[PDB]
Amino acid sequence: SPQPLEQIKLSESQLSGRVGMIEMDLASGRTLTAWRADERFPMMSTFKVVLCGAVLARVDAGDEQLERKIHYRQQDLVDYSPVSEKHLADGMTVGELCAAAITMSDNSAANLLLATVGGPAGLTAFLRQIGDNVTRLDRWETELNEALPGDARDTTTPASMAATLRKLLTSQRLSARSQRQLLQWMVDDRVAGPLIRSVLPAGWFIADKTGAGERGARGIVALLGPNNKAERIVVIYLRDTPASMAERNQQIAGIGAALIEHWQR
Ligand SMILES: OC[C@H]1O[C@H](O[C@H]2[C@H](O)[C@@H](O)[C@H](OCCCCCCC3CCCCC3)O[C@@H]2CO)[C@H](O)[C@@H](O)[C@@H]1O
Ligand SMILES: OC[C@H]1O[C@H](O[C@H]2[C@H](O)[C@@H](O)[C@H](OCCCCCCC3CCCCC3)O[C@@H]2CO)[C@H](O)[C@@H](O)[C@@H]1O
Ligand SMILES: *[B]([O])([O])[C]([C]N1[C]=C(C([O])=O)N=N1)[N]C(=O)[C]C1=[C][C]=[C]S1
Repeated sequence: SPQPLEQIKLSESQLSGRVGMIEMDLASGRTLTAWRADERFPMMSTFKVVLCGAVLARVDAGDEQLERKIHYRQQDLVDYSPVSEKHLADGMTVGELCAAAITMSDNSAANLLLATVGGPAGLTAFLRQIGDNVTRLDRWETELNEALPGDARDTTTPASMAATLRKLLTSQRLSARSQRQLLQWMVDDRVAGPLIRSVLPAGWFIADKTGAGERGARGIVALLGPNNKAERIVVIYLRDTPASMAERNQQIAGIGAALIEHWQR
């Protein structure tokens, strides 16, 4: 594989869309590779990690409990609710909701959680509280996936998202236990985690949250490193490409391959 930046460029050339990419050391925040890192991209379901960061902050403050059981109605459900559609009788705990939202990308779980933090506005306020002055959520699932050209709603930048994830996972804004919980939810991703592991060389750690939307929008926020360590945050977003889902996935993987082959930078 070519160097990371060369492969990123190739992926744009082949997709006819924009790619946005950060690679950042988790422990220090060193930026290693940056491409369109200050340009806006739809977050799609990647927002679910930030959402559960806000939830965990409420837990730490004593305003929320992961044990608390939430009951909801069938008319509350939106498209793609693999876990939440199964618990209409009995409800789900706040922690189960976060697990469903992160590990299965359950849309209704995310919306229920989003209400508890004050909606898109409340999550955006949380982002401002932790010093992210760029990322914004405006809409609920599933409208937030619309990815209209030129629309700043429901967007982040690769740099902002990487910084935000580092802040949530390592900065002690969250309690140790909450940091540990957020990481474990990413480790437990069932949408892409197992597939990613099956194509990674032995020894490479992965934790992730994926997203997909309209107009080609696709993305992943991930922790990756050799010796079975979460060494780096890697954020990759694609937008405005007409390519198949399969080819988008291949291109994201090709960027991954480039990182793996040229890791010591
Ligand atoms: O196996 C050996 C080969 O491994 C890589 O090839 C990669 C390629 O770079 C990537 O484009 C493709 O993607 C295949 C698609 C896999 C999709 C899984 C990852 C997705 C899942 C959903 C979220 C984003 C990531 O895999 C091949 C190997 O199989 C190297 O590029 C190549 O030089 C090397 O000789
Ligand atoms: O020398 C490095 C490695 O080169 C190859 O590994 C290939 C692997 O066979 C292929 O399956 C993968 O595809 C890439 C799969 C990447 C999935 C991770 C996706 C990223 C996306 C962004 C967030 C982090 C995860 O590339 C690597 C590197 O060429 C060899 O197969 C392997 O024996 C060797 O250790
Ligand atoms: B998310 O990206 O907001 C959500 C669910 N989803 C899909 C994936 C994936 O494929 O990796 N991860 N999480 N996306 C949707 O529900 C897609 C929709 C776009 C318009 C209506 S639904």
